[PDB]
Parts: sequence; structure tokens; C-alpha cells
Amino acid sequence: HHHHHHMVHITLDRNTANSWLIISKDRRQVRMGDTHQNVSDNKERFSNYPMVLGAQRFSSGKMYWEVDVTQKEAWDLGVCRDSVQRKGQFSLSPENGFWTIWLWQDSYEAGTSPQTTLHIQVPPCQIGIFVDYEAGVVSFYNITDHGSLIYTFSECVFAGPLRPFFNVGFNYSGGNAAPLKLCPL
Ligand SMILES: OC1CN(C(c2ccccc2)c2ccccc2)C1
Repeated sequence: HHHHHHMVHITLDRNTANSWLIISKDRRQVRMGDTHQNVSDNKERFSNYPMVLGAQRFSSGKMYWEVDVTQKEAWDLGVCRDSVQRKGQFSLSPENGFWTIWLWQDSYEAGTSPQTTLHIQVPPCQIGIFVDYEAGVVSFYNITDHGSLIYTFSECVFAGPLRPFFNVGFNYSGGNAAPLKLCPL
């Protein structure tokens, strides 16, 4: 892929984070804490899952960023509507305003309803996410495997401003503490 030149500088929005997350000073890394991180509750925070949004809002154009997923057993990545539900249980689906992929129990899947099996030959250490707002496209690329395509959502009905979306996953196993990191341009 030759999407690199629509590169945008993404930072994380502390105010949207689940109360157990730790966001780095530079707002480019997030990880699961071992407790409540001593923040007040607010209506923006994802309550049930270890999720956080990027600060940037997109309503036009083409945008590209990269995320490091090294050493993690579980995570979700992609974009979502600014209007997504924050409290209680919900599925990741385009009907609920999410365009995502994930790793879970040694398989990769796209967040369709129902979920779609992904075919990845080289487990990725870094993921590229490309959004074309006008075309209605969200695509995922395997940076570890020369940028090979992972998945394309097309005919997307965004229905509002989009935000970068992150889930660091639970760490019941003790093998998923590693952070998600926004990679430099
Ligand atoms: O793995 C769980 C998280 N741990 C907490 C904990 C620590 C001591 C006694 C009981 C509980 C905790 C760790 C660090 C900051 C605040 C609380 C045990």
C-alpha cells in the first residue's frame, strides 16, 4: 500500500479512557493498570471494557496511522462514531458504529455481525489503519508483512464524525500487560 502520505499524528483522549487505563505523558501509549487509576468518573469513559478513543475527529478526507501490538494476546483496533455507547455491554459491529479488527484466543477476526475470520500468514507486530471518509472505506494493513492487506470494510455508513478506537484487552492470563503504542511517522 502507498497510503503512508495521508499519515496523521494521533493522540489518546484521557477523558474517554476506562478508569483502569494508563496513558503515557506523550498521549501515544496506553496499557491496562492493575487497579482503578484514581480518576473521577465522567459520561465519556468506557465503563465495561479497557477502551479509549483518539482525540482527533474526522468528517472528511483520507487518514492513515500505525499501532504497535507487540507481545499482546488480545486487543481491538479501528475507528468508531463519536456517538458510540460508552456504558454497559455492547458488541463491536458497524450497526453499533464500530469498524474494527481484533486478536482473541489465537485468532484474528473482523468486527462484522457476525464476526469474519481473517487469514494472516505472518502474525503482525504493527497494524496500519486507513480511512477514506468520502469513499466509505476502512482498511487494515500488516506492516510486519510488507504492508499486506488484512481486511477492507466498504460501503461504510459512518453517519457522523469518526474517532480512532483502541482496546488494550483484559489481562486475566498475565500475558497481555503490554501497551498499544502509536508508531512514529
Ligand atoms: O494483581 C492485583 C492488583 N493488585 C492490587 C493489590 C495489591 C496488594 C494487595 C491487594 C491487591 C493492587 C496493585 C497495585 C496497586 C493497587 C492495588 C493485586
